[PDB]
Amino acid sequence: MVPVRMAVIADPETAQGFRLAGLEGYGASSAEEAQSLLETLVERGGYALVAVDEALLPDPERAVERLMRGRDLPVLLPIAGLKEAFQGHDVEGYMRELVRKTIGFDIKL
Amino acid sequence: MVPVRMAVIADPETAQGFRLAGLEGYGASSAEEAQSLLETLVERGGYALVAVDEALLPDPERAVERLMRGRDLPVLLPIAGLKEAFQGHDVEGYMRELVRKTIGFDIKL
Amino acid sequence: MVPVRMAVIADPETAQGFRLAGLEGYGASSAEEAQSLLETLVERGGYALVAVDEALLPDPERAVERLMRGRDLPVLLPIAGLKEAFQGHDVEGYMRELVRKTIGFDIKL
Amino acid sequence: MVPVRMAVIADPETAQGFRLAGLEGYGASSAEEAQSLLETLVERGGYALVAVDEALLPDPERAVERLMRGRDLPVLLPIAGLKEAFQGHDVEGYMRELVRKTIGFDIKL
Amino acid sequence: MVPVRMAVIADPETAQGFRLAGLEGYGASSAEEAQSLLETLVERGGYALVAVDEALLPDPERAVERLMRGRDLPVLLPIAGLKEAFQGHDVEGYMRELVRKTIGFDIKL
Amino acid sequence: MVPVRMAVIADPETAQGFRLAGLEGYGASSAEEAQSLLETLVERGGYALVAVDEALLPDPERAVERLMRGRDLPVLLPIAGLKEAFQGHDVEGYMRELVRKTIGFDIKL
Ligand SMILES: [Ca+2]
Ligand SMILES: [Ca+2]
Ligand SMILES: [Ca+2]
Ligand SMILES: [Ca+2]
Repeated sequence: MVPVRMAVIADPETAQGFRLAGLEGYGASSAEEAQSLLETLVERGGYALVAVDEALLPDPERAVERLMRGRDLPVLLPIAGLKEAFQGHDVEGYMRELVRKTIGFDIKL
Repeated sequence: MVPVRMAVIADPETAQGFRLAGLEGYGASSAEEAQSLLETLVERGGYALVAVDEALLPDPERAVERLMRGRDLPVLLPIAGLKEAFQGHDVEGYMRELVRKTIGFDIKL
Repeated sequence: MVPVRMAVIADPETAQGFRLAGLEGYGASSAEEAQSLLETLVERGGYALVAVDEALLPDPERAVERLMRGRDLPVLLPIAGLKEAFQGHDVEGYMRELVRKTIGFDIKL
Repeated sequence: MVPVRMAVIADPETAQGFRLAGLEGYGASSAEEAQSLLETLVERGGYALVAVDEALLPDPERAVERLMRGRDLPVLLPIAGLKEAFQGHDVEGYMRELVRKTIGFDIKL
Repeated sequence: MVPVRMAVIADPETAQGFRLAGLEGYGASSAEEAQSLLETLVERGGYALVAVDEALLPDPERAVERLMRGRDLPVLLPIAGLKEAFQGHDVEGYMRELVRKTIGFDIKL
Repeated sequence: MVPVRMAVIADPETAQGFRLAGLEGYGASSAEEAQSLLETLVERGGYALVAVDEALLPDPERAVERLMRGRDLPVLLPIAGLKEAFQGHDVEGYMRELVRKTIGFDIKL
């Protein structure tokens, strides 16, 4: 059974009070500015709950939408006939070309 | 100049061929296996690119939408009086009741 | 005693409840996402039991078998007369050639 | 692009010879010691190819089938109404008891 | 003072049940498979006792006998006059030629 | 194709000279210091080869026999009726009693 871990986002004064009382408080002074803090926490995904002063989280739904979309992803390339990289003998080569011809990259392998 | 790391998702025999060639090949026998491989690769972190047999990724956009999304989220909680939680002299107790009052679920702090 | 580690896979809001309560819940919205979850999980060897919402696991037998079949395997090459590789002065090259005769894939040793 | 690694499973003396020659040889004196080495190599994870002295491999289809079944089972327990672990505030109690009804087993959480 | 580490080897269903109870159960279905399991545990090192279903250990003296003949060893080469290697300036080359003079093998150092 | 690892066990100053020339020298001043070092190298696991000064190796077949046939074993306990440990209600303690029962030793589990 696991530690439940909770973050609190409030105004910087208030967050310092939270800190001094033994809780995990984070200062934010505007909303957008809170939202970025949230991605960072759902990032470092210790937390079961983030309590946010409501003036700093007026649209809970929209904030959710945005964190999810800050995930840096690799490029994904679908390919027809991967099998045919074994037809010859520079497989690495064949993929370097394959990719280069698809996305225009001399992807730096 | 950072290293470009590429992974390859193909049918299991094809994935074996890539690995024998010194490429990072991973085998999957279906769409949903491919997607779970994507999450593992994302979770791990250093891939600029995943190349996927397109019978296993017919829809890079859908797949991307699940990587950004998949996330289990924290209960995100906008709270109307965090500042009042310094009025008493047990902040930890006040906050525990504030969650319980609110979302019904008692939280384990 | 050694702990017993359990995971619970459920509807996304019930999963958050499990987290708040100190258990190790995971949200999933369909049967797919749920086996995609399983996959991701079952390679993280720690869990002894997995409790899954009946709705997201209409067949606990077949879900097993999918997961068994998901393991990436080295190519297994039985060889007669492995020892012959020491008749000459080139075991690496002997082996690379043996692999190629046998499996067609020219391994990069 | 990565190190291409092969292991060789042979009789102890032969395995010593391969290790002298720069290859990763493991010695086995029975089929089961080889099957155990296969599983260990696989669970370690870095091998594209495993060569095995045929005299050590009674049935290579079977040996794969065992590696596929060798992921080593987290008991799986489909459950009707997980939601209602929030009727009363002992989510854990409920779980250990439910599990005990279902699986006929106590569990140590 | 430090708790005695014990493993249990039993048929897979039972082995699963010992795990749910917090104990270290490992599943096997034959005398040979089980001896393999003894050897992996023995090599792996931390156990003071292994309790084995007798159906899986019908000959436990022969079992000991074997555990202690599965250890992979280096080739052990006694040499006269190892010093004399310091008289002519290519110690590594001297040693290469030595080993080859004694066992036939050109070693890759 | 991997680097071949060799060690050299010789008198302390000869071993220092092996190190100054880039080889893996280990000093021993007695037969029993030499046998310790072999055990330590065997136990690390890499070495294709261990060259030992003959003066430190009174009996090489004894040396090998001690390597195989000497490391400290797990007591090995065949048991009748392990299944019967669940059909109590306290497996952990039913097991404490059953091993004491047998060997005589209230072992520290
Ligand atoms: Ca981003
Ligand atoms: Ca989820
Ligand atoms: Ca796979
Ligand atoms: Ca061995």
